[PDB]
Amino acid sequence: YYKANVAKAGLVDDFEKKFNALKVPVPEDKYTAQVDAEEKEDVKSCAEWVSLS
Amino acid sequence: MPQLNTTVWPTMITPMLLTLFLITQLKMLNTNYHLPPSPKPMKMKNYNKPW
Repeated sequence: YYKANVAKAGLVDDFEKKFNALKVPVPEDKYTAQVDAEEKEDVKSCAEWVSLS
Repeated sequence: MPQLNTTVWPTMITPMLLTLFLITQLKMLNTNYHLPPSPKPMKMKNYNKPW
């Protein structure tokens, strides 16, 4: 619908080329590792208290 | 009155002092009333979980 219905000089074609090879930024976690560390610390404290109990 | 014959007065005084000040008191000391067996079902020095 944009090859056979756009009578302009390659603008659709260069748009499709620029889009086929776009690197859209995938966001990184940067927050799950520290809550995993916090879960480890909390499990440590809880097991200590449970041995006391 | 035989109560006025002061010759037998020690015989009546010496055992009394043993009976009133030693023997009856040693038998009252062995008469003890322990405090009631009141059992507190509310005694728990607890604390919130580790958080």
